[PDB]
Amino acid sequence: SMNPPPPETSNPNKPKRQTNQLQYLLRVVLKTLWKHQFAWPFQQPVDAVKLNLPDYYKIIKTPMDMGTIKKRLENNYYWNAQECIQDFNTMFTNCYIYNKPGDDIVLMAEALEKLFLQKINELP
Amino acid sequence: ARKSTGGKAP
Repeated sequence: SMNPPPPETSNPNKPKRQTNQLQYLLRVVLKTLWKHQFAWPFQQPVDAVKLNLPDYYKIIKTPMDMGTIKKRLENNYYWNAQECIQDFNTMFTNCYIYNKPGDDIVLMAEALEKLFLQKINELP
Repeated sequence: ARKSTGGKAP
């Protein structure tokens, strides 16, 4: 019945760097998805209470959203591009896990995923 | 779908 704390977006005990590929993950890949007309279900952690989804955090143990990812990128939380890519993949998988195959949210999620993949193919 | 339901069904 309660929401869990959201994912960490910051940590001073993790070293930091900026790379061309992380810049690209922020200003190309996240930018494209974030501005898409289907982004809104994914722009923030799922609020199980407010949305009355009591099964959500029984089912989803590794939550992730674009709000967290954007924050992570802005906070230099990732060292490697694949860390970030993994978070996107987790966001999309969770959607498929929790929602029914016929649900409009799944079709929103797959539309965003195709775009995501098309962008990752042009990583620098 | 609906803003109120986070785009989730039922």
